[PDB]
Amino acid sequence: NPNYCFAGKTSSISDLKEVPRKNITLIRGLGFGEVYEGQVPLQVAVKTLPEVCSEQDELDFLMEALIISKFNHQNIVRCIGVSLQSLPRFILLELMAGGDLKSFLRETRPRPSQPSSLAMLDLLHVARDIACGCQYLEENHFIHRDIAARNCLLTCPGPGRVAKIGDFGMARDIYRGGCAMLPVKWMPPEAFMEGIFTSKTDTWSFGVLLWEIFSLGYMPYPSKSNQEVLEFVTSGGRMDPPKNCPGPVYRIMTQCWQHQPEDRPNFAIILERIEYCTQDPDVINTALPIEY
Ligand SMILES: C[C@H]1Oc2nc(cnc2N)-c2c(nc3ccc(C#N)cn23)CN(C)C(=O)c2ccc(F)cc21
Repeated sequence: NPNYCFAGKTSSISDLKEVPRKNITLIRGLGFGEVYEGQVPLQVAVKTLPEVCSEQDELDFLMEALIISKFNHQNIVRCIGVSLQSLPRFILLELMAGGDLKSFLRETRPRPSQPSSLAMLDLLHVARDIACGCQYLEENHFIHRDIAARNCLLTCPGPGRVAKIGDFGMARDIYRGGCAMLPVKWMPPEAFMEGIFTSKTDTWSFGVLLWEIFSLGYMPYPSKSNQEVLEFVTSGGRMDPPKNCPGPVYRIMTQCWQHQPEDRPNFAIILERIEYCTQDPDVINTALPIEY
């Protein structure tokens, strides 16, 4: 059985908390492999491994389980346990009732019917939450490689919501595919060119996430294909501010997208800047666009 190392500690499949299959009930589907809402009463999301899979899919599934179980931070989704001794195999995650962040932003956009559905402070709180998770990964020398709204989750739809990093599939793949599947629109120049990844890789991606958040869920680089973005970014091109985006917030984005990784902020600095934005009345009193 494959070993996993995080923060200098080794873990094995033996370390995963096996939950007896009889204690687990599926309730409804949520969305390779399926995801279900479930009960163990503790409410969970259940990732399943198709019984029709390759041995590599099996190892991938096991590794995903090891990776998430070894994290310990409030802004990374918890693993309640696994059910690997019955088929189909389950990974049991903290149930994030708010769903993924991208879908949330698109669905919760202010509208004439829901004029005050979201405010700048809601977005800054989401940004801070994920930056805190990223800081934890950084200080533990784990490179996420795919920081993007689709990979973040919310505890609940409502005001007290907390955002967390919820998917680690890219990092799992790299720990051990094709060009058309790479998250090019979230990657820095040295990443897709030399295949060099460092903590500053995640800083660049966080910048793109920030744009996703303040655009309220738009796809980055509107109207641009992957190759067009690659050439755009490699030549110094950067996204414009999202609609109504406060200058101080856009400025964090543009610092995250510095060409030289040494010139980009670490997450401690990003968190400090997000904090200062949240204090600034001119930032948080800015109205988000109302989509007609
Ligand atoms: C593996 C899956 O984990 C989870 N999904 C939801 C909630 N909690 C999870 N631990 C979750 C998702 N959508 C909804 C809708 C309603 C409710 C409730 N109640 C929960 N969810 C997102 N999703 C389908 C996903 O696969 C998805 C997308 C991104 C990600 F990072 C993780 C996940």
